[PDB]
Amino acid sequence: GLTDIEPDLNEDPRDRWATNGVAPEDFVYGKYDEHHTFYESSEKGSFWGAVAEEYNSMDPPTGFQGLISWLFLPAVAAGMYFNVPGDYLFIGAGLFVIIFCIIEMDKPDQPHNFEPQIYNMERGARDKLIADYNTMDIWDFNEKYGDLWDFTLK
Amino acid sequence: SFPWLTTIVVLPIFAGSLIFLFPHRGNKVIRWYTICISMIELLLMTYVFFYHFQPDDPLIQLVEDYKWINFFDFHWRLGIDGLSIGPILLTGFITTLATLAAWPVTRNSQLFHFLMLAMYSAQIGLFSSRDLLLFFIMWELELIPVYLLLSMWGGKKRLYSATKFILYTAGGSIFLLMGVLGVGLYGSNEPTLNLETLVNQSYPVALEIIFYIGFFIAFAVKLPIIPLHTWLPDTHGEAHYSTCMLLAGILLKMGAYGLVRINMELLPHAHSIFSPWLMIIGTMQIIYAASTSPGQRNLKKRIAYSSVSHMGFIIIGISSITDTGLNGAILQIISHGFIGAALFFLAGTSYDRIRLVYLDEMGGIAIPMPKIFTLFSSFSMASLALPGMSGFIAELIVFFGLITSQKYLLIPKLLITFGMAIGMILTPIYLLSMSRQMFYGYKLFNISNSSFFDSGPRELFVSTSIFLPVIGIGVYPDLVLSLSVEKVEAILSNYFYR
Amino acid sequence: MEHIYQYAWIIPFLPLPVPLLIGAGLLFFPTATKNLRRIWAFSSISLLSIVMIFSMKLAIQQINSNSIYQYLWSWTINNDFSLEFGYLMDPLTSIMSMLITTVAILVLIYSDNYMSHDQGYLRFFAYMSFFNTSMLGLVTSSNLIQIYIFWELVGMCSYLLIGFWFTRPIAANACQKAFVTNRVGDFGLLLGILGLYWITGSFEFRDLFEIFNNLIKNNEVNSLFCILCAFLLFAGAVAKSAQFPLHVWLPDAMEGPTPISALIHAATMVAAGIFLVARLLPLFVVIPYIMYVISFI
Amino acid sequence: QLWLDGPLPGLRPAENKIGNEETGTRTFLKKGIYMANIGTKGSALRLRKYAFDLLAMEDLIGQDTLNYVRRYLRFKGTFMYYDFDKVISAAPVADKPPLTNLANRLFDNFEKLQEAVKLKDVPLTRSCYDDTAVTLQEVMNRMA
Amino acid sequence: MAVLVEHVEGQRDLITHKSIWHLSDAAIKNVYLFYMMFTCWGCCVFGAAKDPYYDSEQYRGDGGDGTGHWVYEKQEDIEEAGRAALWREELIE
Amino acid sequence: GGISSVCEPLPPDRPLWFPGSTPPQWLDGSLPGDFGFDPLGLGSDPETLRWFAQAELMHSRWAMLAVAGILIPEWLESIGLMENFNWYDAGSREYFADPTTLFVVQLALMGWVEGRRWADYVNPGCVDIEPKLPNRKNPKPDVGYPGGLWFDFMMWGRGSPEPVMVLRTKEIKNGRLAMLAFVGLCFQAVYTGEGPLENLSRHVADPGHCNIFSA
Ligand code: CLA
Ligand code: CLA
Ligand code: CLA
Ligand SMILES: CC1=C[C@H](O)CC(C)(C)[C@H]1/C=C/C(C)=C/C=C/C(C)=C/C=C/C=C(C)/C=C/C=C(C)/C=C/C1=C(C)C[C@H](O)CC1(C)C
Ligand SMILES: CC1=C[C@H](O)CC(C)(C)[C@H]1/C=C/C(C)=C/C=C/C(C)=C/C=C/C=C(C)/C=C/C=C(C)/C=C/C1=C(C)C[C@H](O)CC1(C)C
Ligand SMILES: CC1=C(/C=C/C(C)=C/C=C/C(C)=C/C=C\C=C(C)\C=C\C=C(C)\C=C\C2=C(C)CCCC2(C)C)C(C)(C)CCC1
Repeated sequence: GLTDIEPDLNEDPRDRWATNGVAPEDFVYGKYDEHHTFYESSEKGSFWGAVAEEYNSMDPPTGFQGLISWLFLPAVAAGMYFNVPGDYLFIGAGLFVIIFCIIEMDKPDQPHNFEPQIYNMERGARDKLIADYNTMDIWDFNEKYGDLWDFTLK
Repeated sequence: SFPWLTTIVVLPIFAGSLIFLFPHRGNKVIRWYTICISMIELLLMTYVFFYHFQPDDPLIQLVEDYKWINFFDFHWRLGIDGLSIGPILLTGFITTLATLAAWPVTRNSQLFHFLMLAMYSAQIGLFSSRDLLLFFIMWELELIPVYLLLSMWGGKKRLYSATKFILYTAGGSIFLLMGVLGVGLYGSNEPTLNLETLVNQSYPVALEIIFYIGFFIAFAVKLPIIPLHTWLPDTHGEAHYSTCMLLAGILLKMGAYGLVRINMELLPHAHSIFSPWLMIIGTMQIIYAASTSPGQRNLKKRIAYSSVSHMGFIIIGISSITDTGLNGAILQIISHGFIGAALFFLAGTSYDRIRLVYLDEMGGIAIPMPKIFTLFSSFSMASLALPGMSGFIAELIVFFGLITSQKYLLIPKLLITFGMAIGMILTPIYLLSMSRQMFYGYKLFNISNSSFFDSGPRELFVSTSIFLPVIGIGVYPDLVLSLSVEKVEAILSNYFYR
Repeated sequence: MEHIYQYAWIIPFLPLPVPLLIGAGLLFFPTATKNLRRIWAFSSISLLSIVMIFSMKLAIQQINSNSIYQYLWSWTINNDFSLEFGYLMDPLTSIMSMLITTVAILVLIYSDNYMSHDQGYLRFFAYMSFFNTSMLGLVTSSNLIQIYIFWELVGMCSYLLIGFWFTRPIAANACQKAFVTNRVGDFGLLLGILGLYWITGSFEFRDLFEIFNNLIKNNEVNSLFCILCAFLLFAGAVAKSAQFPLHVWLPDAMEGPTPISALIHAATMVAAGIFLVARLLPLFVVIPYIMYVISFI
Repeated sequence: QLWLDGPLPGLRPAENKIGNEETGTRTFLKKGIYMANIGTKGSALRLRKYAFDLLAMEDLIGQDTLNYVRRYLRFKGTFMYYDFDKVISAAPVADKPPLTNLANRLFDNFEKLQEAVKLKDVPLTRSCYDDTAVTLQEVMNRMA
Repeated sequence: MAVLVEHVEGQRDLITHKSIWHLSDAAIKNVYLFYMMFTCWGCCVFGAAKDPYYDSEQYRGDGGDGTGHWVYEKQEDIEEAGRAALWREELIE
Repeated sequence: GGISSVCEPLPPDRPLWFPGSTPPQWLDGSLPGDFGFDPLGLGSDPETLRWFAQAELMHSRWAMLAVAGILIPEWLESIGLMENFNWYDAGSREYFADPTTLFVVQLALMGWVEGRRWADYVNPGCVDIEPKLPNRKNPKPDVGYPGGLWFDFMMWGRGSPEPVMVLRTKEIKNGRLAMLAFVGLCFQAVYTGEGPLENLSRHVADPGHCNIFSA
């Protein structure tokens, strides 16, 4: 981690090979180990609802990108089962890769995509930066906020 | 007719040279373009392996010969066989996955991805080079990218590690160049550097021994051989984990590939002279690194010394003059390229959350981070030569190659078989202890570490996609061996009476 | 008659889908997998019940018959080497499979209520079913390589199950201690297997026994190497059955949960050494001093 | 002595005239295969077992897996060649001519099967392997 | 056919079923090809996915940049910045 | 919040056997598998409704056991692990005893337990089999759904994984399917003159023929 204040140095030595957990006499058995901490509940959600929630939480591709990402692997498996020529499979895989990457390039940029200096500026200024970067052309952005990327200026 | 191998070598570096035409900021467009190039190149190698590589052919395939310099009789010559296609596919797979795992890099993303594509091109050019000076050039072509990656995206001691790495590799590679000059100038009429015509060359015993030493010093600097291994612990420990994939999965196997292609194939008599002394060195390397690993408090240094220990089985399979030993060496090359890269990746991703180095202060990580615990345990089991994984079958085939070997008689065959056995007693002793000092026990963690702290979909996919071939080869080893059973036999065909 | 044996590959590989699906889900879809807790346990119980019914029919057939059925396949085809994998159904295998299935189904039923309030329920049952798969593969193994494969897999499952509560430091030490103590025996067993292959040239039990008897009776091999290989083979049985001097892992193996204590260290895993010695008993009979060593140990 | 100094020994010629008449050796022999020394009884047991192993090769014969047929044929052929040499060399003098004739016929069948595999001809491979099969059954019947 | 029965005096007879089977090289190439396409599909899909930790404020807010040495450099930077802040405060006063 | 061990009646807008129709007033969704199907009004009397529910449960369980014991041995015979199985001819086989004395012994043994069940239905709690341990409290079971140590050694009822109503409708639905299946098997064994799985095999192939209309 990071300390804003110089930490107290370790006066007493510690065994290298010892386990780094708490002492066995300080261990709250049944709670620290999850052995008696699961009490059931009538309020259990649907299995397929949980599947859908977990899939949607990953932020899947949507639309044509979602369609091709869903239909790529079954199409490849069917083409290999039906003994269709493999050159068509390679053409389809390359087209899928290029289309997916181009679509992902077309997607708007987020604050986490930039340098830590850009991430850790004023939040309003950062919001204006992100709003402009996804709106105007890259040349106008570079001629307007270019000097913000000279990290030695400040 | 089409230059497949030339296109495969040229495409990544040529595409990465155009990464500086992008005026975009951030890393999104750069990383997506780089992964597009990597996946297109991977599909290209897949097409080449599927449609133009024949595993039953012991000869060179897809050869391309373009004269570049007349004075050295030096040709851009490319060609693949059963020995090279495995490392080529492993290089493509590991480099694409290392590009995918290097996505949080926001500082100098353009240069990072350009260096990744340059490393792609250089490794592929080495693994498919049929000219000695071209082999040397592709060998040298990675000193600068790895140096920059270490010095700009490494750890705390990255600069000293990078300096030590580049100086050690240059010190080995000057002996490599001296060996290249000696072999390529032995021709009575004109100099020649093609490996095909050099495989039939006859040398005196002393000159062959000198050339073997000149090549072996370089191949012992690169592939870690005691005591030329000291660059590896600080180089791999203080490197980026994405770069650690290439360092411990691809670049380490290049020394072994050079040992098979040059020391084992071009100079068989000197190799037969040197191999019994290589067996003892490999066994002592296994024992020495498996004993150095418990002494390392740093996690990445322990993994690096584990890699040094695992290279000893490759050395044994090289030195044991059998087809089975060479097949086990190739299988261990593939297994270690699948295991060490994933272990380094998991170590780096875990450090990105825990932000601790020494093992005696990282208890209880299994409570906020269970999935990375599961992947770390599974890849440790793969490191442990556990059956169902590629490591066990690789070590077993190496053992069989020693037992079936005709060069050694009885007692050394015992004292080496016992030897590596001690290694597979020492290999648990630190590894599980590592896990016991990295995941077991209870620590009170922050509430913010309860969510958005474990490995995401990308890291889970990377670990799963490297773990699946391990199981697939541990169940059916002939998914790999059948690519190189023929060519290895040809390599062995020069070691018997003729 | 010969139909039942043909379809006996299903015996080790029938529990396997439950650990496969539990691992894949718990690594990818954790909440959805954990929504089916007792369903997973009953699926494991039903699969083990099917395996137990097959094993009972096999045992009944084996009692009133004078035939042993072996099935083999070529695992590896190389120019210099060739490996085989298959299953052998002799009365020892039937006895062990009955013992394993009968104890393990009751252990699964018990574990349904033992881990009623635990959160590692699915991981627990996946570990148990994978151990059942490994042990059933071990008892039906036909060659020494397969024996060693499922030997080490069973040891791995024991290591995972002993240190089940990884937050407990005593179990944290105990699992590693058990794995290292069993790995000493694995080292001995592998050395013995390699020595037996060098002496004989085969991994099949019957051919190796006949070759070793022919070699010993005609004095075509030195006795010291045979005794050394026998002692190395017996070292693995000593370690896995927790005998002197490798008995230290067994008391620490009880830091795991009690159904693991029962199934692993009471009926099945500790019986692997007895199974291996009984399997290699025709080999140990002709070897001079190894029976006295076994009795003394 | 700890290790051999020169090149590894090659195919040792058989002393029972079971090789080819023109060459003195068989084409399917592979150098570098470890043969365990058991004796005449062990060689007979391995001969019968490996004849059964080669009669287990019906499934491997196909348009896509002829290379594995050739590999298994070379491996087992070297093994049974040297086992046949060992058992003929220790056979009684009255039983040596029939054993040598049987070995010669079996190895001619091996050569014909390898030749059929080389041309990638599947019906020829099947017919040559059927002749090899009846010869191998004769071998196990003799050596039971 | 591929079945051998051995009888041993004083022992139970054994019936051995054998089948020399191996995957064709075409099947192995199919396995390699499908794994390459699966790797490409997964790279695309799980690169398009969101990263829970590396896009979070817990990582980027502390100064993380995907670089392995940002923690030590950030620590030395904040000590140097504290000393420079003391120097600034003494200059102003 | 915890585990509810009481059956929850279905809402009045539950799916019905004949959608768009009015469910009968005596079928309020409190019974397992309640779909409002009573054209003849046989369940108008609540006492006869309880008796008919218990009879349906008994027929369901016996039919599921029956169809399992027909199909699984038949599936084993087709696989080849049963030499001469035939469920139609199973009653006329040779056993260690005559069918008549076996029937009398079965009558006595089964009329013990069927009669203990009768006493439980008439007087709930009059016969208790679950042990009365010193401080364990035995929950009161529903009539027709008993089970502590013996009949419910899994504790899958009483609100565990799926609520009691859900599992009871699952049981009743599988039971109805099994009753229909067993009656179909009984008619097929005398109509087609063949086995069940054989009839399924000749129906799956060319289903336009090999039907009820071609014997
Ligand atoms: C419960 C489901 C059920 C199922 C899946 C089958 C299945 C089969 N029957 Mg059987 N059968 C049943 C009940 C069932 N039967 C009943 C209740 C009776 C009479 C009381 C019969 C009497 C019977 C005869 C007389 C014959 C078959 C035959 C066959 C085949 C169909 C072709 C046909 O002509 O028969 C249709 C026959 C009927 C009398 C229709 C009964 C349908 C009932 C009332 C309802 C089932 C519907 C419901 C949606 C089931 C779900 C389907 C699926 C999800 C399980 C098929 C293998 C034929 C055969 O195999 O010839 C080669 C044939 O000859 N069956
Ligand atoms: C074994 C006998 C049996 C019995 C006693 C019951 C009893 C009951 N049923 Mg169930 N049921 C059965 C079998 C049976 N069912 C079968 C086979 C099916 C699928 C077709 C269903 C489907 C079903 C539905 C969809 C519903 C019920 C419901 C009801 C309840 C109210 C209706 C009534 O008063 O029943 C009194 C019943 C009897 C006394 C039986 C009389 C039958 C006559 C005398 C002759 C039998 C007819 C004939 C021989 C059929 C041959 C088979 C056919 C394919 C040719 C009651 C608990 C309702 C409910 O609320 O659930 C609780 C409801 O909605 N049942
Ligand atoms: C077909 C499905 C079925 C279903 C869903 C139910 C559902 C219900 N029953 Mg009923 N029951 C059935 C068939 C079924 N029953 C049969 C055939 C009988 C006659 C024996 C009974 C008689 C009965 C009794 C006497 C009791 C119940 C009870 C219950 C509850 C327990 C949950 C359950 O059974 O597990 C759902 C899952 C299954 C049924 C899976 C099928 C089982 C497979 C085929 C075999 C079991 C595997 C293995 C061989 C067993 C372990 C081996 C061990 C003995 C060594 C639930 C409300 C209990 C009750 O209501 O108390 C509240 C009660 O004690 N049932
Ligand atoms: C109409 C109406 C009207 C109103 O309104 C309403 C309602 C009532 C609801 C409706 C309906 C009705 C119905 C349809 C009914 C049906 C029923 C059934 C089907 C039953 C069966 C049922 C069935 C059952 C129990 C069954 C049983 C069986 C058994 C035991 C068996 C036995 C056996 C076996 C196994 C085998 C062997 O080898 C032989 C034997 C020995 C022989
Ligand atoms: C007819 C025909 C004709 C043609 O030919 C062909 C075809 C088509 C195939 C056919 C059809 C068929 C059908 C459909 C059938 C169905 C069935 C069923 C439903 C069954 C169940 C069945 C079912 C069953 C057995 C079940 C059972 C159960 C049980 C025992 C239980 C137990 C238990 C309990 C209680 C409780 C606890 O806690 C637990 C336990 C212990 C676990
Ligand atoms: C050499 C090579 C390669 C190949 C490979 C292969 C050929 C593979 C295969 C594979 C296979 C053919 C496989 C199969 C199967 C598998 C399976 C069946 C699995 C399962 C699993 C599960 C279910 C789970 C798991 C897990 C995870 C993921 C982690 C954690 C732990 C656990 C264990 C839970 C490549 C292309 C990469 C490239 C480079 C070179």
